[PDB]
Amino acid sequence: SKGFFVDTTRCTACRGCQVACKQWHGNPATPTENTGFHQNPPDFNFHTYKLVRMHEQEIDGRIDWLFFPDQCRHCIAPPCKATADMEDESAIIHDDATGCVLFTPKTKDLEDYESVISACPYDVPRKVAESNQMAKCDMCIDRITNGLRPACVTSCPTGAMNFGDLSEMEAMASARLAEIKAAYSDAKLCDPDDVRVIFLTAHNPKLYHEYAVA
Amino acid sequence: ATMALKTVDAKQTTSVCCYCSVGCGLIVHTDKKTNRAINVEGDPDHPINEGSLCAKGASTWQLAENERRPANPLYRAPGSDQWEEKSWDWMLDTIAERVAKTREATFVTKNAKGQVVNRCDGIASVGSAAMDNEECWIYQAWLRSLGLFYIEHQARIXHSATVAALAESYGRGAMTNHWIDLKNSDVILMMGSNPAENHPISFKWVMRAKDKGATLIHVDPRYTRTSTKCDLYAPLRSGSDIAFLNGMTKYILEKELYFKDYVVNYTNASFIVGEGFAFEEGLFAGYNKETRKYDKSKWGFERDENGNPKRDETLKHPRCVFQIMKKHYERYDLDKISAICGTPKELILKVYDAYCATGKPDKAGTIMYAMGWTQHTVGVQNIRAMSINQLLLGNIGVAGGGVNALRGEANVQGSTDHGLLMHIYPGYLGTARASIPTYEEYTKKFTPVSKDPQSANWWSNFPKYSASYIKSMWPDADLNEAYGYLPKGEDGKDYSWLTLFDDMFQGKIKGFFAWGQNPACSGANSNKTREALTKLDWMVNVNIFDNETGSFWRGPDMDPKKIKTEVFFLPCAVAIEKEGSISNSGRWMQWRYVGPEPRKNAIPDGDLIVELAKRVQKLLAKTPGKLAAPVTKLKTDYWVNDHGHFDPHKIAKLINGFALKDFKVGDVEYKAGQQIATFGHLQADGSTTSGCWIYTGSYTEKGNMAARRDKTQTDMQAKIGLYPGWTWAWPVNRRIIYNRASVDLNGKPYAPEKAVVEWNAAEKKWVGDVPDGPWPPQADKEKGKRAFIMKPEGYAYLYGPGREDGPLPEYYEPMECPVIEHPFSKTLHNPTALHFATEEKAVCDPRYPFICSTYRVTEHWQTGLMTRNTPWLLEAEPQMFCEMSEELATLRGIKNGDKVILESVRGKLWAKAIITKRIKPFAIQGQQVHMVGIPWHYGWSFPKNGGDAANILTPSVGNPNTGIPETKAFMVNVTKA
Ligand SMILES: Nc1nc2c(c(=O)[nH]1)N[C@H]1C(S)=C(S)[C@@H](COP(=O)(O)OP(=O)(O)OC[C@H]3O[C@@H](n4cnc5c(=O)[nH]c(N)nc54)[C@H](O)[C@@H]3O)O[C@H]1N2
Ligand SMILES: Nc1nc2c(c(=O)[nH]1)N[C@H]1[C@@H](S)[C@H](S)[C@@H](COP(=O)(O)OP(=O)(O)OC[C@H]3O[C@@H](n4cnc5c(=O)[nH]c(N)nc54)[C@H](O)[C@@H]3O)O[C@H]1N2
Ligand code: SF4
Ligand code: SF4
Ligand code: SF4
Ligand code: SF4
Ligand SMILES: [Ca+2]
Ligand SMILES: [W+6]
Repeated sequence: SKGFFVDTTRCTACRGCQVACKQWHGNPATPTENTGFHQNPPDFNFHTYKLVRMHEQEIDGRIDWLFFPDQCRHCIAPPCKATADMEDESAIIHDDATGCVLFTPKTKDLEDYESVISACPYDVPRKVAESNQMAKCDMCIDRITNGLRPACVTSCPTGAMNFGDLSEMEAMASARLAEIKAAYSDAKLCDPDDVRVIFLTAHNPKLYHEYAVA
Repeated sequence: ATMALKTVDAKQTTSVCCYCSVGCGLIVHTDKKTNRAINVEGDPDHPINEGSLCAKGASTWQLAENERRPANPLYRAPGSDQWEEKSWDWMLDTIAERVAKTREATFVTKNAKGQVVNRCDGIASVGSAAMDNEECWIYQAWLRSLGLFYIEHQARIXHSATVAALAESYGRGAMTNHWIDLKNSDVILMMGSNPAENHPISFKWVMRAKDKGATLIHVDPRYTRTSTKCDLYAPLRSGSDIAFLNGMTKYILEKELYFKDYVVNYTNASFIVGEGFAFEEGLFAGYNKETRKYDKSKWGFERDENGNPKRDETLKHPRCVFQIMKKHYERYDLDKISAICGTPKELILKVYDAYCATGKPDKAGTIMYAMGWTQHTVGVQNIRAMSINQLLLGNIGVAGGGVNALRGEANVQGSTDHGLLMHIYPGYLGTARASIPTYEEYTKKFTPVSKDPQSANWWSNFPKYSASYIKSMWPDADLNEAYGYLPKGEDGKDYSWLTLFDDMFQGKIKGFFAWGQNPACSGANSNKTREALTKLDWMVNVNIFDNETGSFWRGPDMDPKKIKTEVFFLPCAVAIEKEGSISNSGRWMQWRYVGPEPRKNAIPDGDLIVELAKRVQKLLAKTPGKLAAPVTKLKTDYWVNDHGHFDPHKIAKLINGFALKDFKVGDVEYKAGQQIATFGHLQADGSTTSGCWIYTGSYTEKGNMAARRDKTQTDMQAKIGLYPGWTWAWPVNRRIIYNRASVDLNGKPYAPEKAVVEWNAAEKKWVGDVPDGPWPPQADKEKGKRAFIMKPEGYAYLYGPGREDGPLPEYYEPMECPVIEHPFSKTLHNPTALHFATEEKAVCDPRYPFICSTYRVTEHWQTGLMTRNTPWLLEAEPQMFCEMSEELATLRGIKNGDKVILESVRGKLWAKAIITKRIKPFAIQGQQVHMVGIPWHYGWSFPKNGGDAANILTPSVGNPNTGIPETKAFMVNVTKA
């Protein structure tokens, strides 16, 4: 089974991953305006699975700018599916070989989509306007079962994004945390035991995103 | 598993990103039935990006597969308010007629002073770094055959200062090292740049250096995406950089942190300066206060019996460059720098200490800077200061060192190499002027002489390059006659972007090519630039999308009925639909291939040029007018295949050059028709062509070096990441120029762990990189040469007497307003600048109290034409914005995201406020100076609510009303809308 290690301390917010995800999946741009921030769109939507979140933060009297390239965590025991399964076990596929949590178009037939979205501790899944269909990151399932890495990972220039077998990614995350713990005494991994997409932050996770950890 | 990839049966080709100068490789997948791209992503095997791409490269598919690309040529008639679609044949023949008639009407054979100039004064051209090398070369060739002298593009604006400064210091204007080499740096100083946003993939290598223990430093008035990764971030007031840099020079000299052996061996520190040199209260000797120019002869070196500069290698002589430097820099103490820059002394000292530690022989510091101020009277000396500091620390020619003067566009290096600037032909050969009537006088003027046999003085080869360039254009003419075909500029007249638009405004320019540029957004003072376009009888605009320039006649406040200009809009191909080369910031010339076909019915530039040139040649062949020869004799057959179409392989071979007749050079024999193997073999007698001599060696009898994808490296090469088998770098594949300075006089590396070159005594050859100068080590007095082979004596210039504003950098205040005095001398502003109030006190209008700067964001490109028309990028940065401090926002009652109006004396525009802690006011002399910032990526043509050009607010760099924008600092007001 697969995993990701996302080292936010190496992200330059180049937005290569955000665009790359759209390019690979054929996702359209969605309506935005500038409301006083460089981050856009403001949040995940049906057509946007990878979102580079950007937050200015004054830390120890000095300005910093914290980046979080958000996407589904591919929870080891996915609550979105657990909920959806009460209605239709074929709506959200849990792929044994990769660990991918795959929202399918079958979500359109769910009578209770709200409960599926609220079950996500990370507030990730999104519904298209015209129906109950929902979508989110598909771990680039087609690429990863065809000898390629995810589009966002391939696109990333600084090694912030990493992909591989879960164990290797878990080990990588731990080692990287160890390397900065001294200097960044508030650094931590975000729910490292519960998810497949593991983010390292150098400060309180909530300074990166309100839903960074469960 | 089961899942098929969207790409399985697609044609797979390679390309190189068409945005910035990093040179990232791409892989393109094209549907074999539709001939359209179905995927565009990074090439995992490319050594620079390893498949990574920033937002811009990643969005490439959307650039090509774009419904906003006009499918057909568009014509706008005089006074009309709408485009009319026309056939390619109608457009091409009509343009040909306009070019022929307008050329004839404005062509000067003999000027009023009686000089033969053979010059067309009524047609001008801008563009473009967006074109392939092979397109750029035939474009300048065509334009010159027409007699044009007004030939400019991108490079004039952001890299002209760099070329001037670095050529003075090192002998060439190019970036000295290359992208991958950044990983070898011990300290990376990013100053006057923002590489994480503007050269994003560079951060792969910058972060690899950091992983190795490197210190990363960013010095910028704003905290940016780059700043987030740096060990040291230092804010400094706009335009105060010279103080910061000269303070570093003082620190280096006084603390003896310089690398003495390197300074003695490879710089002009030992040169004895003549008794005429002096400096007093801000003025060097020789200042003429009425002309505001210096008599530079006052600054020359004292010469020996042979006419070579005298040297004191002990560096003790009171007039040696070194001692003159010690004296000159003593005034730049830290307290003064902190006061004028606004940067805390403690932080300056941290930067100095960290950076100056690289003066060790086995350490390397690099400086990454990009545009800097556009005013040369601010920019040139700032780059000189950086260059000086690098020489004192032994950082030039070594791995992880250099002045990494980052290029802008993907092929701005190439468009500069190919002479799309008024003052140079391809290969950096000065353009003919009215007072140079014959070819013999031309070669005599431009061929430097040194009587010192230890100096390579490589430009002594000039006549080989001029002959070869001239023959590449008119191979059947003799050189004297062909030289006369080249248009000659009026003596002392500027034909650059600086004045091209002023002259257009004054009615002097009748026809204009806006070829792959958007001057209605990119030129200073857009309101006036846009009005200047109305003075034109015709304009040919060649671009991917309709835009602010091609459709200027329907822009803001324009009444189409009152605009007489005929506009021909020719939709062109995008990069992944083209085959040719582009040269990156590291001088890597990279071959690209067609993926999807040119989207119907767009045409690639090369073919557009071929079609126009041939039609114009046929008109002049039937009706010659005053002087048909340069036009009809131009060898366009060299540019096309047997079917009459643009052939990039043929043009690239011409650029490289080939034998026109059999000849022998040394032990090498050439037969007519054979490609020349190196510029060292080119001939002064007319025996060879070469469109651009620096490219000789790129496409030889052994093939297309730019198409090579060989990752083989020796252990030595691999240690520093040269990848000499990957594509090809000019000159002659020397990846790190000035590399002879990375070794001692014996040829032994100063940094054995990251050596660039090393002399192999048993084989009489250099190993590692190609040596920048192949001769034996400098200790060999009989056969060896000095390190800086393009300089007249072989020594880099610390003291550089060629610069019009002084042989050493000196601080002057860059702006009139608000009035800020500086503590370094009684000379307030640069004494060679002409736009300042002198006799009177500056009169600063309170209507425009804030300083506004323009810069970029990662997601947009240039005027934004390309990226505003790319949905994924526009989604991320959808509107003009104004970044401002909390303090200023509070003062003006502005809240985050509010619409605000920016106004200057030139015009006004709206933006969305971005209140940020990343900008703070500067405090200088009891005064709180506020600077705000805006991007220059927007324009009225699209989208509807995106905003317009930042240049609506800007003035020029000088007395011009339009032209080169002073883009970094100008006065405005900001008000809540
Ligand atoms: N994403 C993107 N990349 C680009 C481009 C683009 O449009 N978008 N354009 C390309 C081109 S053509 C070019 S020439 C290069 C330009 O590349 P850069 O020069 O890096 O571009 P800017 O963003 O204009 O300016 C860089 C930094 O200079 C700072 N600055 C302003 N004034 C001063 C000063 O007085 N001193 C100092 N030390 N810093 C100052 C600004 O705050 C900014 O962060 O970028 C190229 N790359
Ligand atoms: N206030 C302010 N002003 C500034 C600057 C600033 O920082 N501040 N920057 C200055 C610099 S450094 C640059 S290089 C210059 C660029 O202007 P320009 O080339 O008109 O932009 P562009 O037109 O947007 O980009 C180049 C064009 O290339 C087209 N293109 C791209 N590919 C091709 C091709 O294959 N063929 C052809 N013919 N064209 C192609 C783009 O569409 C774009 O218009 O703008 C200066 N101005
Ligand atoms: S992050 Fe949310 S949407 Fe993604 S697997 Fe976990 S519960 Fe489901
Ligand atoms: S794994 Fe694939 S689907 Fe998920 S965020 Fe990255 S690019 Fe998008
Ligand atoms: S591609 Fe990498 S560096 Fe760029 S925004 Fe995404 S995670 Fe950050
Ligand atoms: S814009 Fe520059 S850094 Fe980004 S993908 Fe293109 S060449 Fe690479
Ligand atoms: Ca050094
Ligand atoms: W530029």
